[PDB]
Amino acid sequence: RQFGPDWIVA
Amino acid sequence: MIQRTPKIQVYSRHPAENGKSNFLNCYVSGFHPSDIEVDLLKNGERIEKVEHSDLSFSKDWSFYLLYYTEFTPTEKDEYACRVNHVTLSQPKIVKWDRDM
Amino acid sequence: MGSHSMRYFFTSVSRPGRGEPRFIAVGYVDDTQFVRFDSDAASQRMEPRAPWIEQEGPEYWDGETRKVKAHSQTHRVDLGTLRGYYNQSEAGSHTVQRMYGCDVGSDWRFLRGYHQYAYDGKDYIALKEDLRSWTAADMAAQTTKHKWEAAHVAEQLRAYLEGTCVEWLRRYLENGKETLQRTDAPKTHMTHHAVSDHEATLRCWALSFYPAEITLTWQRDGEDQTQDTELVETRPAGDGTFQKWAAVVVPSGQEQRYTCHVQHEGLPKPLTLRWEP
Ligand SMILES: [Ca+2]
Repeated sequence: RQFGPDWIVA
Repeated sequence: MIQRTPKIQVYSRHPAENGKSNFLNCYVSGFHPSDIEVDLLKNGERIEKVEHSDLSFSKDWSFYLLYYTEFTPTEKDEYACRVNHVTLSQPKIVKWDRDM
Repeated sequence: MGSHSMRYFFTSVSRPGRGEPRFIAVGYVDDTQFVRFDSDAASQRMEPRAPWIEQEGPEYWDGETRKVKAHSQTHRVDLGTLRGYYNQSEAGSHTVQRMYGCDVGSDWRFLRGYHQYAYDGKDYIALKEDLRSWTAADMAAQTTKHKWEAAHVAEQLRAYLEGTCVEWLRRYLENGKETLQRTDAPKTHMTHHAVSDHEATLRCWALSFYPAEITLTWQRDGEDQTQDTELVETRPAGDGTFQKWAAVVVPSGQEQRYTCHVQHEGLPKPLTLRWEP
């Protein structure tokens, strides 16, 4: 199970 | 940025015996960037049905892939793996040695 | 089989001549790949790669697809931002990589978590082992670090790595136990190769093992020998197992003094091979 869906930009 | 040239091994899945179906592998690893061309060769000629693994990478961020095809080794047929990458002037050919 | 890991590996490569980045994602339990996503494939879905993940229901596959697509758009933005941070031309192709996941110990409980990011194949930013602080390699990554601290990114990742990640790893281990909790000990043998009239090569082979971690060591008269030896990189057989070999050059006639020692999770005690035959 992946992390997410909120992937914060660099 | 850093370009790292591929390491190449060419080998069979199972111990090679003439007339017995097997898989020919070309394992390419330690490269960056990820774009790479790899063909498997039978008597110098490109094999069409070759598959490869999904791209992944190692602890040092370098990439690795396995390219492979079913094959039936014979006494006279020669196999090899041909690799091109941005770090190579000319494609690199590694012949299959059944004892390696 | 002792400690276990779940890891996800993401690679995004820009395509400055036309279109969006190539995005590839793969998921592993231990040394077994179980899911893939490739932006160039037709499905545009997270796809199964192991039989024991196929029993997951459509809500799982929809969620994993959503997550991996959103991850891909974040890397698309990142490739633009980092190009800016490094004052690079819009003409060249660049690569982002991310890896994250969790380990559980032999006690079956959380052991460690990780989340590491690279740009053009070098470290960029990485979560430290405390899962609370960041390692930024240079001033570009420092900028990201400040952004991520202000957005409490560590806190969110920590919750996942200590909770969800471990819980799902354990689920996969039990659902895939027939394979994931089976150790395949190496099938070993030695070969002998005359190199001249006066020396020979002994080659120790370890085949069809899992997991991939293994140690092959040569000894002469019971002492470790590294001179006159060669060891290939462990390599995939393509059926889920791994292979390796180690070789030593010896004076012809003296083969019996040399022993190969093989260490592997599937071997209760290490194996010792000697050329007698
Ligand atoms: Ca080239």
